[PDB]
Amino acid sequence: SPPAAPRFNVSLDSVPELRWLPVLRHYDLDLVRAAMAQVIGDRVPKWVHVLIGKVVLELERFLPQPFTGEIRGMCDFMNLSLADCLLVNLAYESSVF
Amino acid sequence: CTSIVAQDSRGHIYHGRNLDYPFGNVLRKLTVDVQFLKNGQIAFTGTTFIGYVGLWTGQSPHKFTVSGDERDKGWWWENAIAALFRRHIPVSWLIRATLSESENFEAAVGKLAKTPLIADVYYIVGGTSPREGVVITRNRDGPADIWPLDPLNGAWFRVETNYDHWKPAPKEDDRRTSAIKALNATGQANLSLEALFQILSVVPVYNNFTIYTTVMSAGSPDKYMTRIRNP
Ligand SMILES: CCS(=O)(=O)c1ccccc1C(=O)N1CCN(c2nc3ccc(F)cc3s2)C[C@@H]1C
Ligand SMILES: *[C@@H]1O[C@H](CO)[C@@H](O[C@@H]2O[C@H](CO)[C@@H](O)[C@H](O)[C@H]2NC(C)=O)[C@H](O)[C@H]1NC(C)=O
Ligand SMILES: CC(C)(C)CC(C)(C)c1ccc(OCCOCCO)cc1
Ligand SMILES: *[C@@H]1O[C@H](CO)[C@@H](O)[C@H](O)[C@H]1NC(C)=O
Ligand SMILES: *[C@@H]1O[C@H](CO)[C@@H](O)[C@H](O)[C@H]1NC(C)=O
Ligand SMILES: [Cl-]
Ligand SMILES: [Cl-]
Ligand SMILES: [Cl-]
Repeated sequence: SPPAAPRFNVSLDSVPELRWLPVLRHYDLDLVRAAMAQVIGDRVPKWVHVLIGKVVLELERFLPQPFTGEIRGMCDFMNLSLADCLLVNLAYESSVF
Repeated sequence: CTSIVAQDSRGHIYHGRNLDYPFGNVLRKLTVDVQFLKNGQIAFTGTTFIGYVGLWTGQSPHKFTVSGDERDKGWWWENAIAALFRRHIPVSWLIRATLSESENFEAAVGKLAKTPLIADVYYIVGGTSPREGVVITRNRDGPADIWPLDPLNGAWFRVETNYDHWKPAPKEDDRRTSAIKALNATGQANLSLEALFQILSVVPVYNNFTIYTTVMSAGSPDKYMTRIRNP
């Protein structure tokens, strides 16, 4: 059969900001960054980019944890901009993807 | 996308799905199966892309399976208002919230069908007991339709691509017919996860945009399997 997807563990007992890091350490984070740059650049209109950045201070609070903290944890670990990590995680809702 | 929930002659529920999306050459590398642990024990399993915390495919052991397909309905300002002012939650986050909290199949169907969402979606849910298979066509506020299995009347499977099941499928993108033809040829007696993988390997059910195929059965949680396509 075709190759089975890698299988990893995520402990929900850990703080949200650290939950995914044990998994990220198995990856060349540049490849995650490269996949974001191709999917984002080829889809997002600028007014959404400004808008989400305009609203990051709100989206962080009214959207339910631990989803916001988990995203912020992986984003800092990868040295990415939270506005983009939130945009990828809301790709379906933005409708532009 | 394509999601299938079906029941064999023995009363067991099987659930499989293909996740179709462009940018495969980059996202295939990022596909992972994640076992989410509560106090050292597997609370639920999910499939995502590393960097994406929501689950479009998941399993609660011995409770239910969930997968979500795209439903293109409404305008952008409906998602914007639903998210900003009406405080609806993302589509893939409700799937994960359901896998973590819901105590059984019937409870998950209710959580998935009624919790307000920022966008539309098709939720396919599979359980453990007979008849426990349903397609939830979702609106932002609630369910537009609920389509359960009916094995006794011959409807032992449900197939959901990206279109309302009560209207005809676009001839331009008709993967539903191929899935049903393959299911009709497999048969309820030969139904299995392996057989469900073969069905989801049919063209064009398995197409150029398919990134991975997941097959699962909550009643047999150890057989959860995601296979990455033509890397
Ligand atoms: C309906 C499920 S779908 O994946 O096929 C889809 C169809 C249309 C619009 C949005 C989405 C969607 O849900 N996603 C888009 C791709 N995605 C990505 N996650 C990462 C994670 C890391 C990275 F470098 C790039 C990406 S792109 C998140 C989500 C599954
Ligand atoms: C992922 O987590 C599971 C559960 O915490 C691990 O499974 C346990 O493995 C140990 C030995 O490593 C056994 O003593 C336990 O009985 C197992 N528990 C269960 C519920 O299966 C699994 O090994 C972890 N995988 C990785 C790669 O760390
Ligand atoms: C509500 C927001 C805008 C803060 C965030 C989300 C992700 C939900 C969103 C919601 C809607 C949205 O609109 C996309 C407009 O595309 C039209 C031009 O092609 C963009 C983003
Ligand atoms: C992120 O940036 C910091 C600099 O503050 C650096 O120490 C670290 O190595 C960087 N990590 C990655 C993955 O780029
Ligand atoms: C599948 O078989 C059932 C019963 O024989 C029939 O009602 C249905 O129309 C068939 N569908 C296809 C696509 O052959
Ligand atoms: Cl949409
Ligand atoms: Cl959770
Ligand atoms: Cl059907």
